[PDB]
Amino acid sequence: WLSAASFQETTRVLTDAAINCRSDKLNGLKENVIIGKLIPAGTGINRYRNIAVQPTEEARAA
Amino acid sequence: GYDTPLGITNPPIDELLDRVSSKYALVIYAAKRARQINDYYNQLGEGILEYVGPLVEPGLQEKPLSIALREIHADLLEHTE
Amino acid sequence: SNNSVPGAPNRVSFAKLREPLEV
Amino acid sequence: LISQRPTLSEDVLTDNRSQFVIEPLEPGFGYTLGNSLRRTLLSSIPGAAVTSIRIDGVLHEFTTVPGVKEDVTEIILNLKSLVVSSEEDEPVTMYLRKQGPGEVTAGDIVPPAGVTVHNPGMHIATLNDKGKLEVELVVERGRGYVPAVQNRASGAEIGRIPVDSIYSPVLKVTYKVDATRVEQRTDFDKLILDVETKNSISPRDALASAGKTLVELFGLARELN
Amino acid sequence: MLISQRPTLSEDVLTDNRSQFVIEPLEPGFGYTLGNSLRRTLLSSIPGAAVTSIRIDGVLHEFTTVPGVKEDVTEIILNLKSLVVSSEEDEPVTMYLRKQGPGEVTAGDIVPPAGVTVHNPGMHIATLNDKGKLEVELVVERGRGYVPAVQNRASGAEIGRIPVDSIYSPVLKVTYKVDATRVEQRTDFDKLILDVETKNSISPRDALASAGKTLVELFGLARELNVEAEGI
Amino acid sequence: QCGLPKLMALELFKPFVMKRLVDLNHAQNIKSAKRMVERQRPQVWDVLEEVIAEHPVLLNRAPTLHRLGIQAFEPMLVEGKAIQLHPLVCEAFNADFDGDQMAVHLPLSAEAQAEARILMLSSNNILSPASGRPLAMPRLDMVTGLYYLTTEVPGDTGEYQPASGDHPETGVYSSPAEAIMAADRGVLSVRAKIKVRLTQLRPPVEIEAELFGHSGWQPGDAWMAETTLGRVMFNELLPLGYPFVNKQMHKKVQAAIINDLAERYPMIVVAQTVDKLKDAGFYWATRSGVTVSMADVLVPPRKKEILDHYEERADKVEKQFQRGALNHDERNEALVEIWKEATDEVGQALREHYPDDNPIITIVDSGATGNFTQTRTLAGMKGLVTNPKGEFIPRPVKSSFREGLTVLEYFINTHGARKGLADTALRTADSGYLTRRLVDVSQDVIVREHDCQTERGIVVELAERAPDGTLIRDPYIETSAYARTLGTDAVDEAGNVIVERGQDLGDPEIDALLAAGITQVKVRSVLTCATSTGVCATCYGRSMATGKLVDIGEAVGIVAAQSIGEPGTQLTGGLPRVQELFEARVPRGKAPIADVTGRVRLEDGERFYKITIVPDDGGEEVVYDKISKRQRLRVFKHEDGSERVLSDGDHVEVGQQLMEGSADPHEVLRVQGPREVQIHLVREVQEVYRAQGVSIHDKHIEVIVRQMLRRVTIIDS
Amino acid sequence: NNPLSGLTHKRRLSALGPGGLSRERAGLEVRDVHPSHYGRMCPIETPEGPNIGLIGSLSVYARVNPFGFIETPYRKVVDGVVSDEIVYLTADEEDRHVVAQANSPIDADGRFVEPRVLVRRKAGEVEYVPSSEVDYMDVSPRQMVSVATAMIPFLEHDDANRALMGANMQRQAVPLVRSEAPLVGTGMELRAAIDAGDVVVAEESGVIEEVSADYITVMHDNGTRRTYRMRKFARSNHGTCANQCPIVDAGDRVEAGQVIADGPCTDDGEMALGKNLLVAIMPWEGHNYEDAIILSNRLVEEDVLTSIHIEEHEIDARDTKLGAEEITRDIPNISDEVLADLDERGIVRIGAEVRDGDILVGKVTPKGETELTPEERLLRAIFGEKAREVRDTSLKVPHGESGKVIGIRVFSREDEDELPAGVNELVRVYVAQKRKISDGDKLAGRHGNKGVIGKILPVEDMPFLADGTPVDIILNTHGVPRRMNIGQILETHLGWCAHSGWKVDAAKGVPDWAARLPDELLEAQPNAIVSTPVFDGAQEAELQGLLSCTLPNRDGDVLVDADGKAMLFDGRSGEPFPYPVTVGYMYIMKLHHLVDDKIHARSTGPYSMITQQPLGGKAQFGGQRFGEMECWAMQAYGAAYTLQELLTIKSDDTVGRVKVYEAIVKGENIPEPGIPESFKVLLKELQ
Ligand SMILES: [Zn+2]
Repeated sequence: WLSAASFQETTRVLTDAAINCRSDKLNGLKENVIIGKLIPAGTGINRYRNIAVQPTEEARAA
Repeated sequence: GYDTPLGITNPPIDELLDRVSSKYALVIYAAKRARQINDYYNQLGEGILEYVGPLVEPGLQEKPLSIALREIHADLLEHTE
Repeated sequence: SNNSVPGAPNRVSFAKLREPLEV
Repeated sequence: LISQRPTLSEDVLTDNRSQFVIEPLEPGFGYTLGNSLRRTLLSSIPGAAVTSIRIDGVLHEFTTVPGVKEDVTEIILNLKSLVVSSEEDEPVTMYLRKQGPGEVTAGDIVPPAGVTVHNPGMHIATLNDKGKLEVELVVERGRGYVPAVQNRASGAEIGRIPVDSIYSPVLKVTYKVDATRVEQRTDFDKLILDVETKNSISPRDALASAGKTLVELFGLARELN
Repeated sequence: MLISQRPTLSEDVLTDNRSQFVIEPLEPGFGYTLGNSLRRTLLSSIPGAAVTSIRIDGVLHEFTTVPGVKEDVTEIILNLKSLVVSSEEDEPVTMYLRKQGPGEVTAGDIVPPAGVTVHNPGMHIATLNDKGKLEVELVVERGRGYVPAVQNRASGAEIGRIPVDSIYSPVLKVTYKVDATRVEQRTDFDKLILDVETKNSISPRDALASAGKTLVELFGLARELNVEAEGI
Repeated sequence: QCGLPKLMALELFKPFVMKRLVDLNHAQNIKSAKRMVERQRPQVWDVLEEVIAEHPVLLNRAPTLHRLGIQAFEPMLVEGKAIQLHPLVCEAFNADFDGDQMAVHLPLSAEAQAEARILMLSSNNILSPASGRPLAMPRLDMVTGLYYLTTEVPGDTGEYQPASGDHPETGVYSSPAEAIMAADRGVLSVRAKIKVRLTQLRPPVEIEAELFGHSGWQPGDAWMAETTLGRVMFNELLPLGYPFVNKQMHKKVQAAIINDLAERYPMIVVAQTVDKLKDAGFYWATRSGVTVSMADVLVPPRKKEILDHYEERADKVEKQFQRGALNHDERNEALVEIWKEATDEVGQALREHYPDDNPIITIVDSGATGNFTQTRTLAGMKGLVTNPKGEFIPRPVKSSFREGLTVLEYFINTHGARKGLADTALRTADSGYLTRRLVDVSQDVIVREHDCQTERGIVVELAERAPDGTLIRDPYIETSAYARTLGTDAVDEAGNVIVERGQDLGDPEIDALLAAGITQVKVRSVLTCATSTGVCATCYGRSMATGKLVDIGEAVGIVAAQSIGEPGTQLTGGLPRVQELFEARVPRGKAPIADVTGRVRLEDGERFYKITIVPDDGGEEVVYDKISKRQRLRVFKHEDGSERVLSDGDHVEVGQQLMEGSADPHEVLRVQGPREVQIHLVREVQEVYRAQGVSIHDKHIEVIVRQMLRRVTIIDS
Repeated sequence: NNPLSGLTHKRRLSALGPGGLSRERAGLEVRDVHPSHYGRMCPIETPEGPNIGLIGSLSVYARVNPFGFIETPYRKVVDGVVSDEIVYLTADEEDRHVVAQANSPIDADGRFVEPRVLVRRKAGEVEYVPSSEVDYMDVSPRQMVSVATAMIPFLEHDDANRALMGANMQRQAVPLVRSEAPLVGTGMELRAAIDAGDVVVAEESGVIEEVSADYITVMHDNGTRRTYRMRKFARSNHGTCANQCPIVDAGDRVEAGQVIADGPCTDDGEMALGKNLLVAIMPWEGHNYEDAIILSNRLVEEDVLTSIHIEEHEIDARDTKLGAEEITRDIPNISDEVLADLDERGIVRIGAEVRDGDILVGKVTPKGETELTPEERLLRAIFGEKAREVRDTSLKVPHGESGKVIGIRVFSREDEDELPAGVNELVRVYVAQKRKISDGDKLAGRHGNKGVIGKILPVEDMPFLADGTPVDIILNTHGVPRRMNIGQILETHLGWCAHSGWKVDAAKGVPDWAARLPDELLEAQPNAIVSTPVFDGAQEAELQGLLSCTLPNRDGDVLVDADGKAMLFDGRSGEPFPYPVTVGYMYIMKLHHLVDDKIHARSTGPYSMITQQPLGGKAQFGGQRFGEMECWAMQAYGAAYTLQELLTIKSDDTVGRVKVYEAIVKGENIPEPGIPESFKVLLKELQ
């Protein structure tokens, strides 16, 4: 309902949102842009996001 | 088989995409390692458990992103997807 | 000559049609 | 087809214009020589110009002087036409006082020892009965074109009015070549350099300054590594 | 005028007979003034020697094919034109090239008269057919730059002698571009880049130094007019 | 690289400069370091150079139509107060230099700079994500400059002469360096046909085989070529080892090279190669003599004779209207075809009268800019102009802009010129509105899987077989066949398979099936991709911008939406037709369809039209009622004659278009199935963009249709 | 902006406003050209933005009757006989007759040469008609165009698209320091300048008694004296320099209605919207790539395109809750060096050059003790500075401004000056900048050919003619045939003929191309002024003939051939350009779209109090708006972190933006973005 209320017919969507008492799972490009989360696309999906990088065992003296 | 890459085009974007799975994966690999190198320069004078320092010889006043991008080209790092 | 009414510089016009009414 | 050392001989047209012929040159060489001289002439010939001025009754360019027909801005634009040469190579001050009626010309300036005005008949301002003009003019010596030096960068206070400085004494330089393309053992290009100055220096003096410029400069390829 | 200091010349050696030179930093915009002048001085004002005309035995009115060799007439002229040579004699010098039997001709199989030197003895010239024989006379002269064969039409005798293009100049290819560099706060001070490829007659170093002397002498004619001041 | 003014970078990198001013001890504390930047103390300009080193910035020009509307560059401190933009990215931004402004955004975090360094860098985005064809290529002055030296001029000086008489062959040079020395002296022309022994360029694959063949040509091996000196200089620009091309460098020719360079050669080579073409094109455009003068605007020689013949025909149609033999509505249509035919005869009189040295022709015919219709309006005649109604005025503007329109000619011309600018503002609003509707409907369509393993696909018309025997390439290969991936092995008449399943259809791999005789392939499509939410990469196909398989996580839905909405600025059918399809409207055409396959029962009258169909198997007759104002589509009857106007007795199939127009996409679904209605919408939208000179891959159109059939209704709970 | 801009604005005809129509209630039918607009409203001059067609300019000869309709004059034709009797007709009155086109062939007595002539009829019909049917005819060919539209020479050769831009950009010209009348004219430049009212015309005939840069005194014949004061360096409504200058000298007999002094964009009484520049039509190393413009540095060295600009800055001292704002030189914690350019009152002194950030007016406001930061109260104790209960609120120069302070105006309640209630002092400071032509400044011509300055080469680098004179401006060839504006090419030809002069061969009669030309045109001196009236004027037959007989230079050589081209030399290498290039003089104008105003950048700064997002516009030191379309480009790239960074820490993250600034000055890494404050407001609004 958050991705719809920012598209068209803001009042018509917000009215039906509170009547049906809809809950929005914040998982979407347009939704994460509003709340400030990383968009689930590109470098924002959990596959590339949660990645640990460690150096190889070889290293110089200092 | 190309002219010497100058500036931000070095290391070449083609050889960098060989040690990685996708364009989006290389961004995270370089960025998170650049955070390690940057914390090493800010925790070199104070504190232990400082992040691992630069693996290649860095240039004078070289940016931590450029340092991390060369060592990825030099196969001096690992990964965990 | 062009606009010989106020005493302006002499600008020469390629005019083939006369002007019956001034601006 | 072997070498004969080229010769340069000067031809005079007027007191501030002279033609210079250089021959013999290798084929295709004439155009590049005339340009390297022209580019050095139009740019790096030393000369003297007015750096700043100072009018008593004014504090900036955008005002008028009582009795004079031109505003200070139009007066300064007329002073950009001034041609002058200085021997001092250091800041020196010219002066100008004139009471109306009458016209103030470039000859009405009293130059100090070393510097001299080369077109005393230039119009500067027109003064009526009530018009009084008193101007100081600082003249330095440089080369090329330098814009007006800011009052924040210099130590000059409010009264001083900086002006753009046009130090080049050459006015117009061109060239033409005559190629001997007769299919034979002998081909050569003859360069004809045309130099026009602004009565500050003679044309041959300017070409001599460009000559010592390029003789010194090309001497960088002769030194080994 | 005013002082303009610190212009230096550096050299990077790509090959033994091709180097890159950088004149940095120059004032804006002197990089273009002495840019095209340094190139034209190299390409057209260095004394060198090359073949002026040749004469092939067995070739009189045809010039289409030479019997006994695989290469035709014009293919012989090309690799002969690229023959590098130097001479201590100003006047023209005739050389002869002769070899019989099946095999291969080289620029080492030539016999050079005293004063001239062939610097590429391993250069291929012609392939000799079975029981093949080739006699050819070469004319070498001094000169500068590049002169067409049409001007050598009088140098050939009326007996199957053909004139050729003479690549007198020791340098082969010179290109130049100008970049920008910052000496203090100005960012338009010019950096000149010279890429000179030369024959093995002389190195790129001496070729550039040769062009500098002839140019200082050239602009010295203007300098002798008054010897007025100018900032170094 | 892009150049931003020094005063811009100092404020943009202000906190970074304040950090370094206190490190190098130019400032005591960070508090005074801020006052130094605000006061612009001379130490900051040396410090500012160290800061912006390899720190990318983002350039943006509104309207940000597609994703290349924002690109990352490496900043270089330049004087002045203007931003210096590269001439090759001008096509992506749609930016001319008549007063445009761009915005600069400075990424701060390590992730943001990495995204700008790798994902958004200009050199990594040479190809259009919409079509896969290059955008950063020689376009205006550059293509004209390259078109110059790659031109073969016959009588040009220094040309080759065959050996005749006492002199041997004239015009054969040992080295390209010698031909340079010849052109320097003034003997050889850069555009003259000569013979040059080349040593550092690979000969064409045609002639490389006969000379070497067994082993590839080697840098150092020699060979002869019959080109011009300029054509040799052009091939030196493209990388070493590339086959020599002895063609004339039109824009189409240069585009085919760079497209082939993007497929085979790596990215960094393509970036450096096109920079070489840029510098070379500008150099020779300066010396190509391209100039516009009044003498170069030649007028048709028979200008008076041509129009008087049509003034005669117009006077006879005007006299045929005086006696009432022609309807007033027909007189306009009759005179229009008289002057439409007249403007063609005047335009033809210009092409043959104009030489090819004329710069006005050289600009258009090189692919630089402009149409010949512009040149015809410039030198020949303006032609028929439109009044604010829409139809063409029965009187044309006979004068040319070189001649000078009359007072009444000029006044009637502005009628169409102003309304042309008037609706362009409105037509962009409906375009952008349609664009943002396409964005929201496909915003969350992401590549989440590598392969959904479904063997389902769709049949693509690879080529068409002519009746004579030869096969003609389908015009739809570029948008519907290339960059696809197979879902079924291609089998020719032999048992051997030419291309395996799951192989990206490259350029030679289409010729492999083309020369094999097979004319149909079954390819994986985003329509058939069975995935819970997003789509798998294998069914999507090759990313047009990346030139490889689409990575997992790329928001392909937003790319598809931007790829369709960017060319929407140029429409008339038209733009409202595209909205009729994406909104699933009951169309204006409302064309009928064949609900059941069988026999046609044409019962036509003049009061109305009613047509029945006897079902080919069982069933009962299905009756329709249509207005006589339509006409039947020439249906490809079973007779194999495509122009078979639907009369009674024809054998039409199920879901066959009856009369012309636009069949209701709602009714196409309830006849042939969801698989077929998706194919209809794709190539129906594709016809609107194809009929305008816009090539959008069917890939992007299909991504939107997938979101239209994701939902089903409930009949019984 | 310029006198033409002021004259056009008064003759504007707007459809918007009360009683008219709303912009949202205006279809494509109200805006396009109507056949009744002939000779009444211009079909060319109208903005190309969202107000196209809704705003027009009254035609030249048009007027308004006491009813409200627009009348246009016509010459009444009795019976195929042109009469000098002129009558004004309304729109519906014009339809009840038929009028002949202005350029009709007419006998010296008045009879039409052809029986059938092009004639306009009701409902916009054009057709031939008998000579005994013509009731009226047009007064002048330019009867349909506006004043600014009539100022475009060779307008009949330019398409309406670029012609619209040509007239609209003429109003955008900037008054230069000195002004040059154009070599190629239309005749309108004189009446457009005088009627605009920015010059100084003599009311009564007389002689010049005393002339100064300040005022002109005229001694009339009867004996009375009238003195006209000159408007010197006055700021216009748009920051342009309105500066008048006398033309007459001491003791000059001047007639009535004659221009004794001209103002901005005026030369000897003619609209001087630009300068005559030596133009070469050729691509040049890519620096003029699609509509870019290359300039010779001569225009910088000689102040050819240099213009004066004046800004107005203002600040007041009010009565506050804790005291009264006072304008004083004493400012807390400021060195004597910053205040060195101030007088004893705290005001900058006349003539002092001021950069951005310099203090103009030193004003301090008393701040309460209960309004102090914990760090600020400790910082006040560790410096021992008591009695500093006032803070700095001085008027400082905005970013991007710099110039000489030319005037100060002070208003004080103490000195009987009526200020709004609550104000004690008001100061206005006038700063003037001398703006030379810079890289990126937008130039343009009269044919809708616009472009920004792409490169200013040294004079030696510019392609120069045979006699060494370098060209001034290098216009790209590629941007000429597309726009259909050959008028610039035709002006370039006639512009060179005006610069050089001509002499037609008089021997063996007058040649066949100059038979139509007036006798005054057969000979011309260098730098001669000419008029090409709209829809009349020079034809291409006469123009081609003038290029053949161009006068030679001082050396006796003809530089430009008969085609209109000339051989140029590459000033960078010296080799001549391989082909001739069209070279002439074109009138170029400096438009009020200068980079000195259009450059802007921001690290941090003020934020809108409600939404906590950065401000907008350059005047408020605001940042750029990363709009909705721009976010789609980020997602299409997959640049997630760049998108999160833009919408959080770089915008409306209240704590994130501060922690980012600290992380930069500390050398630390960029922290993790928080929650946008604008989203917090959204929820509090939904509640
Ligand atoms: Zn799939």
